[PDB]
Amino acid sequence: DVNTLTRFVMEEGRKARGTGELTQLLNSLCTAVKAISSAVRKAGIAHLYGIAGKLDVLSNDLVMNMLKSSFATCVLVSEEDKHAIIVEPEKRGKYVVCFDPLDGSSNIDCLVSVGTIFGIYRKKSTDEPSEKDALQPGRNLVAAGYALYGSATMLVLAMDCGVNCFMLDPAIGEFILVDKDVKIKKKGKIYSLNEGYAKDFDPAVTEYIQRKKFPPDNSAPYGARYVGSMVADVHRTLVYGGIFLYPANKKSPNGKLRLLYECNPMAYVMEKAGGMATTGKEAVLDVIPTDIHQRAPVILGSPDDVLEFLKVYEKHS
Amino acid sequence: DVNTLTRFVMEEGRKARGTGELTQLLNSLCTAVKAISSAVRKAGIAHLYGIAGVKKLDVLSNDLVMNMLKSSFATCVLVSEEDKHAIIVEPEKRGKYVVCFDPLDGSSNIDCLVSVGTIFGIYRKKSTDEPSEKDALQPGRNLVAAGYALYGSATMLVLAMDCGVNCFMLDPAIGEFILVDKDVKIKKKGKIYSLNEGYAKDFDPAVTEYIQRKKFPPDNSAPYGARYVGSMVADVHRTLVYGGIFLYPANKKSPNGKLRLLYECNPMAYVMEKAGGMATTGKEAVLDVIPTDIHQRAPVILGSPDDVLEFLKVYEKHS
Amino acid sequence: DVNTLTRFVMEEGRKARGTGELTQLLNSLCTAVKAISSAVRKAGIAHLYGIAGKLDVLSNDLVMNMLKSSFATCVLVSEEDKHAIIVEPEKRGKYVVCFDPLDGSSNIDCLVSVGTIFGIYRKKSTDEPSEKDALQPGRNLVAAGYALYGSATMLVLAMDCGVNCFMLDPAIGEFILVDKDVKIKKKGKIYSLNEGYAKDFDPAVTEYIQRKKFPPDNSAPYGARYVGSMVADVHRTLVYGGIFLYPANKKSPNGKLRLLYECNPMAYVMEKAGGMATTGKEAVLDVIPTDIHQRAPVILGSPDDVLEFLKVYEKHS
Amino acid sequence: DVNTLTRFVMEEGRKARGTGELTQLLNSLCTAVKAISSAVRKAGIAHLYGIAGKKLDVLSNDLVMNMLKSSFATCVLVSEEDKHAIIVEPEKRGKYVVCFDPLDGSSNIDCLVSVGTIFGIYRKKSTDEPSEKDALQPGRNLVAAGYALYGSATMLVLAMDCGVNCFMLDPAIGEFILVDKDVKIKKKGKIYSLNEGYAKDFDPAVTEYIQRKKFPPDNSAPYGARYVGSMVADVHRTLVYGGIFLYPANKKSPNGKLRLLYECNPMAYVMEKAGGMATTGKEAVLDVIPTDIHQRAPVILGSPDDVLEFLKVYEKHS
Ligand SMILES: O=C(Nc1ncc(Br)s1)NS(=O)(=O)c1ccc(-c2ccon2)s1
Ligand SMILES: O=C(Nc1ncc(Br)s1)NS(=O)(=O)c1ccc(-c2ccon2)s1
Ligand SMILES: O=C(Nc1ncc(Br)s1)NS(=O)(=O)c1ccc(-c2ccon2)s1
Ligand SMILES: O=C(Nc1ncc(Br)s1)NS(=O)(=O)c1ccc(-c2ccon2)s1
Repeated sequence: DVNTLTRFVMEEGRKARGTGELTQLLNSLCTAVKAISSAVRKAGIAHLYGIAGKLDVLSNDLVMNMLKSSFATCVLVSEEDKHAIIVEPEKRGKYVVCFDPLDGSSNIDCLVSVGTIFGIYRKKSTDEPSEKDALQPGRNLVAAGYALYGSATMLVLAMDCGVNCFMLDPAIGEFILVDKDVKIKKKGKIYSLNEGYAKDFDPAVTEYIQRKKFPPDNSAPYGARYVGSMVADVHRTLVYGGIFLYPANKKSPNGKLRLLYECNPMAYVMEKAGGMATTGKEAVLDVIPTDIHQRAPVILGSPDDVLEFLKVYEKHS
Repeated sequence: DVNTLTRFVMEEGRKARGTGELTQLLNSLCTAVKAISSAVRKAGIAHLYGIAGVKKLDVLSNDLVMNMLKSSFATCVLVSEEDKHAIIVEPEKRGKYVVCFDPLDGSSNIDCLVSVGTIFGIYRKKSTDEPSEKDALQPGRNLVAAGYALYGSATMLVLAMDCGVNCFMLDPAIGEFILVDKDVKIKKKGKIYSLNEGYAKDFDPAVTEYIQRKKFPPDNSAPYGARYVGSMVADVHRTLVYGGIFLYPANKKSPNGKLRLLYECNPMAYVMEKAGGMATTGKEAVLDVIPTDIHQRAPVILGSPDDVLEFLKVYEKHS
Repeated sequence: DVNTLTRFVMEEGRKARGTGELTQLLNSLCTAVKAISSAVRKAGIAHLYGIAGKLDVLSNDLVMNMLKSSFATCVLVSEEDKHAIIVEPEKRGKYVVCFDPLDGSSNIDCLVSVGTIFGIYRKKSTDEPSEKDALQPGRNLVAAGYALYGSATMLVLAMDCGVNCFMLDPAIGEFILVDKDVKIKKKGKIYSLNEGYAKDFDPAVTEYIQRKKFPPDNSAPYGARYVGSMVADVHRTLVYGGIFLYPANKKSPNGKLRLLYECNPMAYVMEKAGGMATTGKEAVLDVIPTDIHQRAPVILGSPDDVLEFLKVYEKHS
Repeated sequence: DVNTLTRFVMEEGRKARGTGELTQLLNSLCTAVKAISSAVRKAGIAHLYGIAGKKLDVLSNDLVMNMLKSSFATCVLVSEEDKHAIIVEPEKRGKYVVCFDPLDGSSNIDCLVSVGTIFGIYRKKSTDEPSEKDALQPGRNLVAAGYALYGSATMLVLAMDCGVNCFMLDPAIGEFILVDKDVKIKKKGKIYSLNEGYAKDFDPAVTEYIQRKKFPPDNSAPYGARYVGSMVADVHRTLVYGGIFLYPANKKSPNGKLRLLYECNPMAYVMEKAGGMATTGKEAVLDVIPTDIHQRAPVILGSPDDVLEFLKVYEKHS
């Protein structure tokens, strides 16, 4: 039987006897995602070029405005905004959302895949909402996932019930459930990182990559793929298995990717799908943040691959 | 003044006072590309999943391109990645052009929603013989027009002709390709290199050395960034827009490369050269290779001219 | 604040503290409506005409399948089906839906406006579900309305809270709330019926229409509009006021339109908008049906107009 | 074999060995129609209602005006929306004159009634500097005419010397697909279409003609009645199903109500190319010689047997 994102979430929500607030939040976010997809695919671009005589900004505005008007949120953290946005009292609900509204858009000029990343926390205190309510470890996530605007648009949603993938059908503007309760391959054959920084790699990363090209057990060398857009590389990792790395380098000693709205949501999806996500020293989801924009190293993907990296890492202490 | 692909092509065609056959071919191709784009973006996928109670995209894309080109009355020989032999257009529909195309390049990994694309190269039939597979065995130098549609974050058609390279964005709201970048030229030198480094164990020594220079520059310059989507159209388009170098080179296990000369390497080589870039096998310009088999493979290193020249110096150093 | 059909319904649902089942039904119906709209606008018709080398049945299948899979329905009555459809046990919910999946489609060759009409009842007995569960007077309606596939696609939804109109934005597949709590004009200036059959008119219809064209006082004659598609004519009546008639005559003593999925839903929309809908003898919503396909006369619209018709009607009684 | 509007027109153009200018005009017009369709169907209306925190008839006029200007195929443009003829600037001037109604019927678009775009295309006949007078040609001089109907689906009906062809807009690919070729209207229909609200003002010929449709003297079946009130919708039904459409003069409209240049003439041309008829009562619509670009005309059009029967009634009343 066919299923849609809205109906699936309503069915899980009624099952759990929740109040509906998370459903209202996720439905609003889905509306924003469909609007981002439409603009990213350049619907209406003829009007900008004069037929009748910004994208990261628009995407941020869509997510902010839909989440605010959902009555489900109180604190909103975005890659685009220096400080947390505090929802005004009349529109406040109980959830905190950290999101990247158009990840990868710095290279959208070459039509690279881009995406929207989000993580949802429940506000724990009766204190007035503030930026500090977003300073939770990824372990506290109630839901996370991403929309990938690739060759097609897909929303990947991870909750306690598992990871589910929904294809946007542009003919009807509906997210169709196409992959249920997805689990990542135990071990893959693709590794994904920017080898342009080889001169800056930690010795553990250098050794691990060497194992991928010259395997010690005489297995076949891994293929390499690096789109340079996190959502595209991570989604490929989920679908085909393998490993994605953005480790520390000379320009980024704490990594480059952002803990709150890049690393934690992807770590949560990976773990809910039976994969792993590590900084090298600990699970991404266990890092306790002190800055809503702080960076974190991330190595994620199939469990055997991440475990193999951790073995190399531990060898170098 | 706003411009669309159709209007751009009709105006160039009236300027050149051609008969309209190439315009008819290109318009038919654009219609196929719009239909491929619609399917790649999964319009109607709800019906496959039972909303009311089927082909793979690469098969459907081949059918779309084949049928629109046959019915254009502009073509006589059609070479597709999908078909072992050239398709000969039936007599009542024959025009003067030969088209080699890859209808959905990169589709092997479309399960992960990677960018995919359509690549095409257009020749004029040279012989007065009955049309045959031999009419497709022309060097890339003979191309009349070539380019690609990239189904990425948006859909773009890049079209190269004698007048240069022009980029048209598909507006899905109205099904028109809007001219957005005119007479584009590639950067003289870039800062990105693009190849599958997972197979480093098999690299030719010149490739190994060149990549080492990009990561560990001898002149204290900044190391290049690396990008490899693994879908030729996505990687080549990034090379065009940002500059830099793309490599799918020969090695000991693959002395002729992996990519296909007629409908992958030649069209991209032609786009690159019309944009002021370069495209080499290592031994010669891709566009100068004279094919003997419509599916033969060719190595390709292409992109910003300084980057390709630097690669060629390393290649020559290793003989 | 922007509002969508889904958000509007969930909000009314949490206000009313319902279980969510009616929201699940309405979300499912909206998905079917978007899919009908897409097919009605001929998305994909190029494939039927050979680019790569029924509509009423499809519309019925979309509504049937989306409602069955909603888990909110137990008995489904459609203009397209001779008998009531009984939902299989594992998918049964508490609601009964009567619908016309593509009203007006008999003339769709000329691209006339078409529409989907629906009325939703609560199943009243604990008996095994059967056709009798749909034999409720329109007074028992929980929700009713229609989708108009006209120059744009609009969903008009009537419930206890009133009548609200939602415009389908095809770029994102969301029904946008554009007219809230709408009320019909007290008196209009348009009459709508097929005057070609004047020779069969009941004498009261003949006189009433004659008064619209040749007013006895010095008022302006009414304009005439008759699309011949019920959803188009009723929606114009709602928007501009006036009167719509498909009355009884000697050859058709029960009228021609169908009570369960044409007359009752429109009568309910009209009454919730402050309009009226009569058979001539009684309110449409008070007719107790004995046949799921039974016909009913209907005269509906602005109350002053319907009351004036009833004055002429009794005069010939 | 599948066929599209662009491909059909290029093929007819190469057959006739024209210069391509009319094709350039028609392709530009079709681009405008697709953009009007997108806006009429309310794509993007969520942004207008604040999802991120022109009137349709004005936008439609701007789309057609701008695409026709930039086509280099036109010199004088007459629109329902513009008091005076628009003169194309010298560097963009081509040889054709276009009269159009960019969004016919939009006064009631509040009720989502079908709306449409109507157009008629002339060759500029005079060598004078382009002016409003270049649009004052009788409909007989039309080179091409037709309409887009934004109804349950979007359809473009194009009439030329080769006949009338109907193209369905496939929104999935933004392409007009040829679905009805060389269309001909039924010799006689069973539907009449007019606003009977003006019955008190009808001239005796119309009153009698309508009486014949309801109470046939030969005891045949009465005609059904349909009146959307949007000309493109009513005329297209007449083309597809046959029958007759009337908008005669009345007291509010003593010279008729519909506009000669960009409503009556294009529809009259489509009807005649489809084997139908279009009369003012006194003469063929296409034979009226206009003096004012916004002048009105009575019109009775449709199946030839139906219009001929009307004209017989008209003659009887002198
Ligand atoms: O939505 C509701 N209740 C409702 N009542 C009526 C309607 Br209709 S939906 N509750 S909820 O908290 O928002 C929620 C949504 C999803 C949840 C989930 C997913 C996996 O595990 N739990 S929990
Ligand atoms: O299209 C025509 N003639 C026409 N007549 C009327 C119309 Br309308 S189009 N000829 S052509 O050969 O097909 C051609 C198309 C594009 C060309 C080109 C691009 C760059 O440099 N030359 S040449
Ligand atoms: O939807 C719910 N409950 C929910 N809880 C959480 C979420 Br999220 S939805 N209940 S309901 O019965 O389906 C219903 C829907 C609309 C209703 C209505 C409209 C006007 O007057 N009443 S009543
Ligand atoms: O388009 C051309 N020539 C071309 N050459 C190459 C290309 Br490609 S198009 N000429 S034309 O005048 O514009 C014209 C268009 C349609 C016409 C017609 C329809 C019915 O009867 N005549 S005549």
